[PDB]
Amino acid sequence: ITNLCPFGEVFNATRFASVYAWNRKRISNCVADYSVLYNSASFSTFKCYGVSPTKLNDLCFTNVYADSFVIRGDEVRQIAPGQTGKIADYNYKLPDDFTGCVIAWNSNNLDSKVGGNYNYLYRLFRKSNLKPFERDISTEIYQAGSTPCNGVEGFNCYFPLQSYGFQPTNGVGYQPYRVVVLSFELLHAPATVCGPKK
Amino acid sequence: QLVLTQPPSASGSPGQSVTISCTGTSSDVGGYNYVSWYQHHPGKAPKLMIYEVSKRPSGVPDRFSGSKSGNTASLTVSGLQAEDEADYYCNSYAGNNNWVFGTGTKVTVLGQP
Amino acid sequence: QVQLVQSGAEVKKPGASVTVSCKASGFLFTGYYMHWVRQAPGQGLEWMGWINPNSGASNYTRKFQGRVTMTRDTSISATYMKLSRLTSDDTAVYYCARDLAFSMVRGALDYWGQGTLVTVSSAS
Ligand SMILES: *[C@@H]1O[C@H](CO[C@@H]2O[C@@H](C)[C@@H](O)[C@@H](O)[C@@H]2O)[C@@H](O[C@@H]2O[C@H](CO)[C@@H](O[C@@H]3O[C@H](CO[C@H]4O[C@H](CO)[C@@H](O)[C@H](O)[C@@H]4O)[C@@H](O)[C@H](O[C@H]4O[C@H](CO)[C@@H](O)[C@H](O)[C@@H]4O)[C@@H]3O)[C@H](O)[C@H]2NC(C)=O)[C@H](O)[C@H]1NC(C)=O
Ligand SMILES: *[C@@H]1O[C@H](CO)[C@@H](O[C@@H]2O[C@H](CO)[C@@H](O)[C@H](O)[C@H]2NC(C)=O)[C@H](O)[C@H]1NC(C)=O
Repeated sequence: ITNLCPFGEVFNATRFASVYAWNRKRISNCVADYSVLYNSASFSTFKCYGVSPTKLNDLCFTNVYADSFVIRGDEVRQIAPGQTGKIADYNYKLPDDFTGCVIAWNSNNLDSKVGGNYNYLYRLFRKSNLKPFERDISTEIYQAGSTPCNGVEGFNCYFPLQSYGFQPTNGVGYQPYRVVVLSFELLHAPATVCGPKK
Repeated sequence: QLVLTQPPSASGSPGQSVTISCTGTSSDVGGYNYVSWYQHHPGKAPKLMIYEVSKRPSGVPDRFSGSKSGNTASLTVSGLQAEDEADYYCNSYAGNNNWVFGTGTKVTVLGQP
Repeated sequence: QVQLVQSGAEVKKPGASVTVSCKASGFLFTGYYMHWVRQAPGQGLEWMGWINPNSGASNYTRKFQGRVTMTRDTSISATYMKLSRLTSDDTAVYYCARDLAFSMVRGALDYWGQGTLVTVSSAS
């Protein structure tokens, strides 16, 4: 096999996504070279769980899943297994048995506007915590209190989504951060995606 | 249409305390604990004196104190001084996603040299 | 610091439409509900309506139902209010106020605009 895994379509896309509606891409039947990844000298965070971030280009995986986000910098630590917070349980939940790698880099030069970038959203209110690897794109009105909310927002009926509204003047903890999560699977099935060996 | 009743006017010499009462139906003031008080000067936009029922936004002094009992809210101003001449309004939630303002009270410092 | 700027004073003939704008700066535009209030000459304050600058939802009082429409424009961070079918009893000063709570509506109007004077009359 000689196909090259399409990391460019996910690591260099113009606009990635909103956190609450993160898109997932299935990488399989291809050859992935990780030299460009861990030796880019541009990723602020390259935290690998369950695998050594240096020898990941020599063991073969059954398939890979690439997930994208644009989040707030100070919230990046919430994208680790076990950690909980505002986006770790209402927007994106990682299983405690994770075996992937979380990559994150600051992108205030592409995902910020002087007036304000009200184009990236995250879920603020939800009835219960998200299950591991679950999406929730429904915009149903969050019924707080006791009186039913018949579909019209107002008093005691909140709108679940909220906007980050990035600006190119906030601190490093309030600037955009592009995040890519690579989930592997060390199953017993015959592997089909992995880096060049011989 | 619903209306919140307030006294036509209130007065007090500089130094003592004055009180303003805002009365409404049980579904306006008694039903919910959201009764804010605003101060309005001539030629300036109204300023939020207190919100919720007793909380004070940052900036206002300790003179203003609000409290609600039964179906009537009340705002008390202590240490009244000459700069308190203004119209005070009570805003309350009235159900069906609607807020209602009171008629307002024009507070007069009485003793002016 | 925050800042809300309204459109200039307007004069309209009876039976027309007035579009008053409120531009917000210095804070997260979407996340604080906006309220529109009115004060007629010597009549005290009067709460008109409520608009959400995030989802575009809004609600009014039965008095103004069918006459007032509120819109948002997050591209320039502005809130527009359109009052149609004016009458001599509508000349007043209109204020746009920012709610206090975050992503919720509670009626605490901490920050206020400057007030736009709208006058309706048959004169020039
Ligand atoms: C602005 O807010 C208004 C008030 O909203 C209330 O407060 C919020 C916080 C929530 O609690 C909300 O549930 C409250 O209604 C809002 O007005 C409300 O609008 C909804 C839907 O738009 C109405 O629900 C419908 O009610 C009718 C019956 O109406 C009765 O009440 C009115 C008012 O008292 C009377 O005039 C009538 O004669 C009736 O007695 C139901 O028949 C209907 O259900 C049927 O239809 C739906 C949809 O087809 C079906 O799914 C059902 O199975 C039924 O077949 C709805 O339930 C609500 O009555 C109305 N209340 C009031 C007081 O106006 C207004 O819409 C908001 N405006 C905006 C957002 O622009
Ligand atoms: C994604 O873009 C990056 C750069 O934006 C690519 O990385 C290298 O970038 C330098 C210049 O910064 C180029 O000279 C190289 O040709 C790029 N490639 C390599 C392998 O060094 C990167 O290749 C792009 N694709 C991926 C999957 O990251």
